[PDB]
Amino acid sequence: WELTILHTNDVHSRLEQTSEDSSKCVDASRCMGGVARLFTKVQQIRRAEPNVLLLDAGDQYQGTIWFTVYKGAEVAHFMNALRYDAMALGNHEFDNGVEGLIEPLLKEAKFPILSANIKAKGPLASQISGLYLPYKVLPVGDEVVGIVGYTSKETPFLSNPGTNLVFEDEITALQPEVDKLKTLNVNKIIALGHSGFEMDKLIAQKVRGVDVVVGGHSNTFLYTGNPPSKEVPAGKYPFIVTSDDGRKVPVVQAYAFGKYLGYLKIEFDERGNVISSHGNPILLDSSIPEDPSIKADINKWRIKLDDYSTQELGKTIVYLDGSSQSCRFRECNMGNLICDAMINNNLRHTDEMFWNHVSMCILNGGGIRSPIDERNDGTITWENLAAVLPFGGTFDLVQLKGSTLKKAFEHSVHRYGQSTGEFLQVGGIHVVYDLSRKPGDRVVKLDVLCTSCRVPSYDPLKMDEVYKVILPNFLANGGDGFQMIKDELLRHDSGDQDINVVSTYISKMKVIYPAVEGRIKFS
Amino acid sequence: WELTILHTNDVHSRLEQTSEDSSKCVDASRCMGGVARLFTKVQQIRRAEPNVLLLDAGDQYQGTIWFTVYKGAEVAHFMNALRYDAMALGNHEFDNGVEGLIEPLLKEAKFPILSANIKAKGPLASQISGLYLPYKVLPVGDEVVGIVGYTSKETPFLSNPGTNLVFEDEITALQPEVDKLKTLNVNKIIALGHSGFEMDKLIAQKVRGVDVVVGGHSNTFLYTGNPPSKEVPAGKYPFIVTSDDGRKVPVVQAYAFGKYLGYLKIEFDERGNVISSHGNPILLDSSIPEDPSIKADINKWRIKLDDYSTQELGKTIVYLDGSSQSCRFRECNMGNLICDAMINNNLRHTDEMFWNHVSMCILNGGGIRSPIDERNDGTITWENLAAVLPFGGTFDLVQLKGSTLKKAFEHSVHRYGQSTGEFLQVGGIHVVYDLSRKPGDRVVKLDVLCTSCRVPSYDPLKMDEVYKVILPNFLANGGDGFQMIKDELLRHDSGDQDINVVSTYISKMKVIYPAVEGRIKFS
Ligand SMILES: CCCCSc1nc2c(N)ncnc2n1[C@@H]1O[C@H](COP(=O)(O)O)[C@@H](O)[C@H]1O
Ligand SMILES: CCCCSc1nc2c(N)ncnc2n1[C@@H]1O[C@H](COP(=O)(O)O)[C@@H](O)[C@H]1O
Ligand SMILES: [Ca+2]
Ligand SMILES: [Ca+2]
Ligand SMILES: [Zn+2]
Ligand SMILES: [Zn+2]
Ligand SMILES: [Zn+2]
Ligand SMILES: [Zn+2]
Repeated sequence: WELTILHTNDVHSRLEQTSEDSSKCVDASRCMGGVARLFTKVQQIRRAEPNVLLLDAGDQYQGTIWFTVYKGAEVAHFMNALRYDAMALGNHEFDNGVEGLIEPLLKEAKFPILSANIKAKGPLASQISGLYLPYKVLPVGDEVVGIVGYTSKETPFLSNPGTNLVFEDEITALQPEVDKLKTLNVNKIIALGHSGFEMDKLIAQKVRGVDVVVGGHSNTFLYTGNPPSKEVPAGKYPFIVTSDDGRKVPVVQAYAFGKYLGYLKIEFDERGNVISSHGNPILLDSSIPEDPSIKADINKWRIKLDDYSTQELGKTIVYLDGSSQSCRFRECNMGNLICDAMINNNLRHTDEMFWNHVSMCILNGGGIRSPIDERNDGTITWENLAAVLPFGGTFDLVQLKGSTLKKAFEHSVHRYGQSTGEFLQVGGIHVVYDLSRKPGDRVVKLDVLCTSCRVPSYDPLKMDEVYKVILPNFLANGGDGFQMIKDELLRHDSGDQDINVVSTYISKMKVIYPAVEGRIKFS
Repeated sequence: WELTILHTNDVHSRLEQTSEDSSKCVDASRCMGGVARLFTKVQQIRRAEPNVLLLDAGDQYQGTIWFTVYKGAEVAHFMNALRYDAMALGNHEFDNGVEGLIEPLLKEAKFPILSANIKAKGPLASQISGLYLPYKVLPVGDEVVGIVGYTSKETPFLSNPGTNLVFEDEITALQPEVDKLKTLNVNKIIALGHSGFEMDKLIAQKVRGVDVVVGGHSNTFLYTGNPPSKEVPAGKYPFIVTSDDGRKVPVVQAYAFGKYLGYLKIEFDERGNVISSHGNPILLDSSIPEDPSIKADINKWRIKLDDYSTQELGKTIVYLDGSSQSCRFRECNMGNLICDAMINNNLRHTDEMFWNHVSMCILNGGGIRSPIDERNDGTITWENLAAVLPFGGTFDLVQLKGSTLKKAFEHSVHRYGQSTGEFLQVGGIHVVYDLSRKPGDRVVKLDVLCTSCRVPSYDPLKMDEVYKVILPNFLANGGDGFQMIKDELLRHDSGDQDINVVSTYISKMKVIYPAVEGRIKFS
């Protein structure tokens, strides 16, 4: 019995086709992804193959103005139009709190939404009961397939789920549900979830009875053969795990941003054992036409985005100096504003051990692409912010040793004076440079804002300590020559869209007035 | 023909009786003021004297939780109960914008509200037309008296009137209105207004046809004889100005906070010339009973204040360190929070020459009387803030030369180490002390945030420059040994209530996390 699994993950609000690097589409003949093109390919496959499941492994929420304006209603609408068969909850599905999940998505989706390791308490438990499920048994052809969901246990540190949800260890929560399905004579089991490739491999190894793992979160690209685009595979597709019980369990993921459709064919025997599997993600490039009806619907929904983009978000009473002559040479108030917004976006529910889990931010000055002039009655719109931050990136959370962060600050000024983009703007960090010293030895003081303290204050950076830092995805991936960040980081989770982080902060503050205050000094 | 003028000014929300120093009443047998006691005295005088006008010279708004909760409705209600005959607009009547004046007060008062030098434009001009007036002609006995109002031209820098009101020079606006009254055969003219004693004397000298000036704003105490309490007279009551035309024009004011009722008897001839005048403010002490009916009404209205005082204003995720061991010895995050709130409260509509008119704050650490613990789910209530700031003061705007501010910072540490209250918390100021130097020579660096700049940044304090600084009224009056501030300041305007400044900021921010960030350092 042959099953075709089509799967997406970490689509992150890329409803419209994108450029090759998942930023805004500019040259249509070279654009990729989007839901209209996905529809064409899914429909084609469903014409030809009898036993098809279309699955999403989470993180449809967050990533473009679509999510800012429609807040998940676009996810329900377009996933319903595609006829997804099931979705697992990702961390970003909690970005607008549990109510921002229930109302736009759980109540509107025409497919089951799954997570076995999220447990509710208090009145919420009654309010949400049955709106997401630990698993669903789905009819496929003349057979049935069980799908058991899971969501990163780190979600409370990455999103805004509130204090009435408990995120249990994935393997601990999954095993009893898989065991239950076995007792109900469901012998074909897919684990669909949102914890990252490393956890996916552990689930494949340790959760007895799982036949295939369909994952997400880590934006992992897997491929068998020559890759079709610029993404570099982390492993073959599928990635085969040898389980504790000796079975071969395929693990799949399909990058992010709707650029690829995962495609896995599995051959099962009559007892539900995987005999073999093979496939590859399908690049959704311009050789696949956008479905005209979906495209027309997208264009209709875009009108409200255009309208929103020119509305006042808030006001500034200061010039927002995002000039290169400032931001590539010294502390600039636009950089301070953006870092302050990054930290504010990452205020998460703490225990008593930390005032907040993260206090620190770095931002390459070359990422700041425009000033904003305060003389238009102080108004700031989304369009103004999109001129400052035009790359379509995210502000991500990483863990870095102090030694790595010192190397990054040396890199920031190693060729100072040439208006290069690597000069760092900061938050929660006070740095002093002495440019008369040799490159590599110019950082003479580096103090950081504590997190494990009830009163935030600055102390010297410690070379062995691990620090949480918010920074652009561009830097987390080693852009601007920051190879030490890519190579030495100890954890990396994708964050919110850059423009939206700043827009939310401005709207919360209403009137902003960022100063240059001595975060960066020169001896 | 004899007229008795009863007058109040700068009552500032002191609806309930107060202590001798106008803070919260503690020992009832020694408390003073309040509207119930005022009612008793006004009613008594009106039984005995045939020709009485009860006038208010502005600034009923702002000063206690009464204003925070009732937003001016309490002013209309209790002034109506007293049967005020007229009121001039003060600067604080604009604290909640023009709409916060129109709705609670202008539309509800049963007496004319006056200002001849405020001109409206745009749609506001039609919306407000006739709701305040330049003057009113009032029948008194068998005669008539004209009352012409005025309001500080500095109101745009002191309050929130918006950009559709123009505050004209007082003398320029008053003269044509007084001239008009003369043509209507109104020969007895009172100028009632809110610009300060110095401007009141200029109006008396220069506005031809004004017979008596009843003022406010400067909290000026005038008295003929031995003073009855602790206020020190600035001059006799009335203060006699010799006008340009040779007439003797009495000028009166009655301190602030409802502690005194001004009382002036004027003898007019048949042509409306003042033959003589005499009087004195009446101390509203415990020898005058509180009117039982007004007192019972006050007690009924107080219930909603009690309820409000325990409601959550916002949250903190950090411990708010208002301990003396911190705030009298080093930078403390409670001090930073309070100074940040002070600056935020003083954001006013600027021209293009300044991002804001004021950027700088000082706060004596001895004025910070409690920490606030973040472990009660982060909640902050008014009652918590009242423990931090229990003195009933205001955060005022002053102009100080840099040399004066340097002397103040030397005073801040002149006997450092004894846990004395004069140690300064700051905003918009970065100070470095070297305590090994002699007292008086311990300030080694003092940088301040610019105002006449589009991008706020820090520069050295200049000894000759004049700076605007927000600070407690206690310091503006020379408390804590800061005699240089009292003696050398170049301007002083009373600001908003201390607790309300902080409560408004917390409610705007929703979640606060003030840090210790290097505003104060020691070599
Ligand atoms: C191969 C792709 C590189 C594209 S560059 C670029 N991508 C991004 C991005 N995705 N997120 C943030 N900053 C970026 N920048 C910044 O742009 C500067 C160059 O700009 P310029 O030519 O004006 O000097 C660089 O030094 C960087 O700091
Ligand atoms: C004659 C009236 C003085 C009353 S004192 C006082 N009034 C106020 C006030 N009205 N606004 C602010 N701070 C005040 N303090 C501060 O209180 C400290 C003494 O407190 P302590 O006895 O705990 O050392 C002083 O060093 C001051 O900084
Ligand atoms: Ca099986
Ligand atoms: Ca006259
Ligand atoms: Zn994601
Ligand atoms: Zn994720
Ligand atoms: Zn006043
Ligand atoms: Zn005033």
